[PDB]
Amino acid sequence: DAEMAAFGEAAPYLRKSEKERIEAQNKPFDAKSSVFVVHPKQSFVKGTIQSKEGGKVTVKTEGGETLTVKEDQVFSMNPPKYDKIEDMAMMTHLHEPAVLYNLKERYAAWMIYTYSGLFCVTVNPYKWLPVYNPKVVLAYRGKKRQEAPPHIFSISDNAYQFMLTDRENQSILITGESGAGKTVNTKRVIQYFATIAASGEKKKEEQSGKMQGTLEDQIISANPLLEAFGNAKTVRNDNSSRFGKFIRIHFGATGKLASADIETYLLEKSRVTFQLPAERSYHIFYQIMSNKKPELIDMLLITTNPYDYHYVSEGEITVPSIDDQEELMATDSAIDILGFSADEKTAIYKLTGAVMHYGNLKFKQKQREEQAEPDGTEVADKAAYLMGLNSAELLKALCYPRVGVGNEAVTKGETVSEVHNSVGALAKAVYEKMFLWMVIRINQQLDTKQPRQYFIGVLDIAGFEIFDFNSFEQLCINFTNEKLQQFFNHHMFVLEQEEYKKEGIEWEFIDFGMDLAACIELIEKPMGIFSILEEECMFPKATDTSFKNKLYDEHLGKSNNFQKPKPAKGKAEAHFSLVHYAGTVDYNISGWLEKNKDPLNETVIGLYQKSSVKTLALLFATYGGEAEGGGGKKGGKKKGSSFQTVSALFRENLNKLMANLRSTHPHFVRCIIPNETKTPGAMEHELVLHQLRCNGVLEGIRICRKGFPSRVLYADFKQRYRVLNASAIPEGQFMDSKKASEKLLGGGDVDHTQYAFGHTKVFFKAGLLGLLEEMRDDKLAEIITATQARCRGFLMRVEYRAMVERRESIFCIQYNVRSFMNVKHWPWMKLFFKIKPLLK
Repeated sequence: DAEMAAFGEAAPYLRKSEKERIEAQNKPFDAKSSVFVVHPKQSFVKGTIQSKEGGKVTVKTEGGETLTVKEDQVFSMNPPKYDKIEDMAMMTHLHEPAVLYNLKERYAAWMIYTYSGLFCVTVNPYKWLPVYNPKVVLAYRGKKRQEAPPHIFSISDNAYQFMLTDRENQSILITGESGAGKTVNTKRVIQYFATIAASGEKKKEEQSGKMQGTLEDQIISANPLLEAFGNAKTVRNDNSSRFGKFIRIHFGATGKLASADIETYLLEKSRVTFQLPAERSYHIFYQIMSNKKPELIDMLLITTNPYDYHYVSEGEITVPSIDDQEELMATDSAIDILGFSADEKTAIYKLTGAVMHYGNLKFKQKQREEQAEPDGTEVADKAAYLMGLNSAELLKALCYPRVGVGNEAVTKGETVSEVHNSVGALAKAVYEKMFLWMVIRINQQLDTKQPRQYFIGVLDIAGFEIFDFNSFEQLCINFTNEKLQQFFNHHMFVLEQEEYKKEGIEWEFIDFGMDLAACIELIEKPMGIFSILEEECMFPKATDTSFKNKLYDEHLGKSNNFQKPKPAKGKAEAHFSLVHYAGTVDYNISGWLEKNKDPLNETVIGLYQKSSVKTLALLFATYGGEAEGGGGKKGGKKKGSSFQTVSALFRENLNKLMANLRSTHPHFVRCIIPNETKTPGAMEHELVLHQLRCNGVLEGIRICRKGFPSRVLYADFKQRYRVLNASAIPEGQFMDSKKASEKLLGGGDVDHTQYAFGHTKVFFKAGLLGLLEEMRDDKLAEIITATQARCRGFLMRVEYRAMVERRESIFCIQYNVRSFMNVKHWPWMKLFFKIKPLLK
């Protein structure tokens, strides 16, 4: 309360009033009866234990329901002291339910940031909050996470701190499902950096501030370009990230901004050509056809009605929450700031329209032949011109692909179906490349000469998602995540072990990563999936089926993580399941071989390679330089620098990454999505539960509980408990951030067993907190019983003062009555009586 001011307005969403707290922690609780329990419809609901069937349990509900469930379908419930705990990992009850429940409660209260160990859980508000508030930004500035409530800037600042304090590079790993809202965070983190450590001095003035011509802006401006090209309306989000990314913010020596570095991973090439019914393609398209810059429409030779471009109107065209017109400029302007040449800025556009046109390219069967022949030179003409090509040459290459089988170049004829498909392949190919280029070009501007001493990497990618249908793309992502996870499990193992070393506890344990090495080797190692995948790609006459068998003959029965599918449930077909940390994933191998080969009509590429549109020409260069290497039929593309695998890079890139991640001090952020239905203050259970498993959150709790569940960070320990032996615990905490907590525990009639210290934190049992209380319980009997007595004593002590006072007033009353009883019958007195009145 006193503290909170900085936020003030945000406060309510960060922390609760000091009595709201108090009114919550200090309330009646019946441990032995209060519990969490399994539940057929709702995941886990709370209840009170009624009876006990010797190994069955009957419980009441909170809604009113009675169920008799197993002994282990029943889970304890944390004392009220742990209501809306900033760090669930401090709880003395490391369960599945308690975690779900904590998140949930502090959300219904509008607190989106709750920590779960090292993580920084984040829940989609689905509404607006004063959190990103320009006041907060400062507030979180220079504060350990124990000096402030759960928030992302905490993570983000600490990184910075740590950056300069330890002289190590840092990282932030943001991860969640499609609708979790990571971009948003990522972006928000980024602003944070830019703000708190900028100072271009000259660039700071209110004169076209943030326009092209400064980075802090470039840095920023970056996003809105990428977003136009790599973002789209998903059925979950309205601006979903259809690719992954890694930015390196290169801080200087002083500590002020110096450089940036983007890298893109796994772009959703398919959107370019397809789209689900409730979705839509990349924005750009819709941006452009919006008509805010009419020249563009005529320049590209298109219309404003998307239904003229099959490729981009298979799903939806308009989204209410998006103003395509505004963005177009945003985009536009960003390009400029980004330093692109008008020409390039022209290529981009012109090139983005060609692609639309391609999808309009039509063909027909030559008569009496099964060959494809152009169905007109209306569109080709446009595509051709827009790309700096020749209509004819183009349609030929497309129709009569001139190949090179043997030591020559053999002209091959294609079918209608073959063309339509090849076209689509280029459309996608071109878009991609371009996108890649843009990134590079961005990076290029984001390159300064100033020295760099450290960087802070911000990684944004998807998390392990399980679908009834898992294809190639899923493997690639899952694999990424299963790696990332191990990356953590280790950091934690390293980390943990420091405490027990700092404190002096005697705990031995094996790396937690190790548990996952099994799965990883199976994928990335030599006779593993990828290899078998990338070898077969060399066999001119291999089949998905072929590949499949090779997969089995070699891994089946011999490998544990390897399994043959469970074809039924919500799944669509059979091929192979894997046993990832998050669970079993059923993978379908169909298209892999192809997808992995990235087959492109080289004749056409030829044309690109010699376009009048330099940029287009450029994008293709690297294909043109490896052809030397795969001159004759069969063989190896790599000889000339051409990719041999769809997967060959992914790995290379994923390695270059995980390596960059190592020379880093990992900082974790887990983004969460409350309800599919888009409702603030709500949460489907099992939906959040899922995420938690695949997040790493539930695995961090596990590793924590091995053991000594709740683990308190030292400052977080000082503040909250100094008050217990106030003098001696405060001194300890202040005198040595760690040594303090040590010193503190000096007092209390508590089990000096139940805990254990170490380099970054204390370890504590539960049934520990349970132990604590008990001691406490006895200590009040003392306190009370004694306080009762005095009272009791004192109580009667006042009775004597009254008894005594009364002493005479009674007598007076006593005797006085007696008189009368005697008198009232006496003549003389009756006389006086009748007579007493006549007097005066």
